[PDB]
Amino acid sequence: STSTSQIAVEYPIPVYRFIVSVGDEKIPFNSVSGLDISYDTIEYRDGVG
Amino acid sequence: YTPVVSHRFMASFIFNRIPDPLDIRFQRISGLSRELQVTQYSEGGENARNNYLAEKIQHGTLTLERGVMTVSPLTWMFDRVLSGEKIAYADVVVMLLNENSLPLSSWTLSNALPVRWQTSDFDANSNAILVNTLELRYQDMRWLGVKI
Repeated sequence: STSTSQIAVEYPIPVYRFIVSVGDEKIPFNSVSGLDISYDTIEYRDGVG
Repeated sequence: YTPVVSHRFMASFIFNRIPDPLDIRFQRISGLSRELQVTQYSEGGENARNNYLAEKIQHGTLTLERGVMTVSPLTWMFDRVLSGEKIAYADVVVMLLNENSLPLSSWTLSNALPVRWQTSDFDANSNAILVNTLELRYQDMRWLGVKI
């Protein structure tokens, strides 16, 4: 019998309710996607291994 | 008739009329070219057709590379001549092979002087066989057999 205050701190959050703020405006969008943080990798191998 | 393929071959060496049957495994062999040098002589009022005069024949240079293996009588020959000990000649017999491992044609390369010897480079970043690009200059070539 979990309460509604344990759900708000343990249970994960769903995607279907979000607000977007473009600059100083609030525009209601339908689907925002494609934001990420990517890096490339540098390898260096030498001789003895 | 029908042509032949170029991935069956063996090359055996003759060190002072003593054959060398340990060293027949090679990656590639350069293919044997010879060329008749030609001096063009243009003359007189004949300015509508050329006139070519023959000269001496210029034989090619035989390169052949192999993976680096255990030391052999081939390798002791190149190391002896390229360390300044002894300038010696070695005869090379390069032959094509059939399906039944019979020779089609063979090229005998008399008095071939070992000129240069070059290994591939080490590199940690790529996976490949160390090869021995070793190149030797012959002074005559006598083709022998069928299917040249």
